[PDB]
Amino acid sequence: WKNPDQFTAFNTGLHALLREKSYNFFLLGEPRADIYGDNPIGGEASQGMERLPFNTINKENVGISNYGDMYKIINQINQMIAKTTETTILTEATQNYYLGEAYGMRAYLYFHLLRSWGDVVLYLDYTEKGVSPATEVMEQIKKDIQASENAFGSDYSFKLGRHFWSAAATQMLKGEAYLWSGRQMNGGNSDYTIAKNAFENVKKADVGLVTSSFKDIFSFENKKNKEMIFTIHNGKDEYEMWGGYYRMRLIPAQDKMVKIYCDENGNSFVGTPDAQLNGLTQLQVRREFYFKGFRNNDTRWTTSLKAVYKKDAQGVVSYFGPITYKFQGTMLEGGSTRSFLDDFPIYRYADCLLQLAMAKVLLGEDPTEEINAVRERAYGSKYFNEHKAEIAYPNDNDPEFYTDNKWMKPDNAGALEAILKERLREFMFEGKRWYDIRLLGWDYVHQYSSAEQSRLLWPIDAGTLTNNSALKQTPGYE
Repeated sequence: WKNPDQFTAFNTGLHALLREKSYNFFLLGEPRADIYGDNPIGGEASQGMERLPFNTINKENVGISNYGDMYKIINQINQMIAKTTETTILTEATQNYYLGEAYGMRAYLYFHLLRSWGDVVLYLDYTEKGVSPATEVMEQIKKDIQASENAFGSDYSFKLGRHFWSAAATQMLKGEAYLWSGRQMNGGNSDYTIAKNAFENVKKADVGLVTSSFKDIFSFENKKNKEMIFTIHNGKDEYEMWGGYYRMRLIPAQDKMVKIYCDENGNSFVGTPDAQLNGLTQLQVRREFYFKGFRNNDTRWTTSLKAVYKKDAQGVVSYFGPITYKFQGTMLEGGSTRSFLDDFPIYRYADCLLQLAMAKVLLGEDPTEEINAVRERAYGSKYFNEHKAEIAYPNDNDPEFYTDNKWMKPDNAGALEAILKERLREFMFEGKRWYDIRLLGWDYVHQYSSAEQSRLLWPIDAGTLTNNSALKQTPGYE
C-alpha cells in the first residue's frame, strides 16, 4: 500500500468479489416468492432449486450455505477501510471516494444478511464470536450508511462509473434500510421520512428512465445508461452474468428451441435469433403467469418473457410455457450460441421511483407521479396517453384480467398493492419480489408465497454451524 495503484487494484477486487455474489443476490431476493414453481417445461430435473418456490429449505437443504460466502468479502472490505483511513498517499477526494464505497458495500452486504439470516455476527476486523441481534445489525448498517454518505459528501458523480459503488448507491441502500426499519422494526413515520429523503437524494445523480424501450435498459449495447445507479459489469473475458448461473438455471436448451417448440403461428424457431439460446432451466416461471402478469401493450411482458408453443401432429398449436427473456446477451462472431454477457443491474432509476412511491404511501402521501412515470415508460407515451382510463394509476382495474390472478390486485385494492404489482412487472429476474413482500410483512408474504411465518429467514448449514460452535440454528429451523 505504498502506491495509489494498489488502492485502485484492491477496490477493483472488492467490486469483483461483489460481482461473484450476483447470483446469490438474485436467489435471496426473488425465487422464494410466487414467480416460479412449475416443473421446467423442457423436462429438466430442478435439482433442489424447487425448494425456493416451495419454501422447503431446511437445516438439511439450506438453499445457500455459509451466509452466501459474504463474510470473506466483508473481511476484505474491512481491510480496505483500515488501509484507506490510515494512508497519506491519496488525495482527500480519492481517499473519501474509496471510503464512501467501502462503507457502502459493507452496509449492503450486511443488509442482505439481516433480511435473509436475521441475527448475524458483526465482523468489523480484518486478517491479511457469536451473533448480534438483528437490531444491532441494523444499527451497524445505519452507522456504515452514515459513514459512507459523509465520505462521499456532495460528490454524486459516478467518479468510477455506474458499475462501481457511488453516492447514489448509498442513498438507494439508505432508503431501503430505513423502509425496513420503519416497517419491520417499529421505526414508523420518522424512518419512512428518512427513507423518502434518501430516495429523493438519488435524483442528485445523473439518473433517469431509459424511455426508448424497456428492452434498451438491459441491452448489451447500451450498458451504463442513465437508468443505472449501480450495475454489475459482466463481459467477454471478464465474467459471465451470474458466473454462468443465468444460462445454467433460467435458459432453455437449444435442442428444444430448434427441434421441439414453435411460435404462436405454429412455425419453427430455426433460422431465427431464438435458435441461438442454449442453457439449462431449473427455475421455471409459472406457465399461468404469462397470461396473468401484464396488461396488453405493456412492453415489459414480451421483453421479460417469451411464450413457446408446440404444434402437434394434428396441426394444433398449443401454448406450452414461458422462457426467461429479459437478458438477451450478445452473439459473438463465430459462435453458435448466445453469450450471456449483460450487465446485471442492482439499482435502477425505476427502483428509486417505486421505492419513493412506497415511502410516500407509508407516510400517507400520493404516489401517482412515480407509479405513472414507470407505467408511461412501459406502455410508451403514445399508448399511455391514449389509454389512461384503462392503465394509468389508479385505473388499472379490469375485472377479467384480475379474476383468478393470484399474483396481483387491481389498483383499487390500494396503493401498496399497486406498487407491489408495479415492482413485480418491472423487476422480473432482478432479485426484488421476495424482499418486496418481506418488507411489507406476513400478510403479503402469505398472499404471494408458500413461506411459513416461523421460517421467513434462511437456515444455516451444518458445515457452517460446526465451524463455529457459538452459532445456533436459525429460529424456526431447529
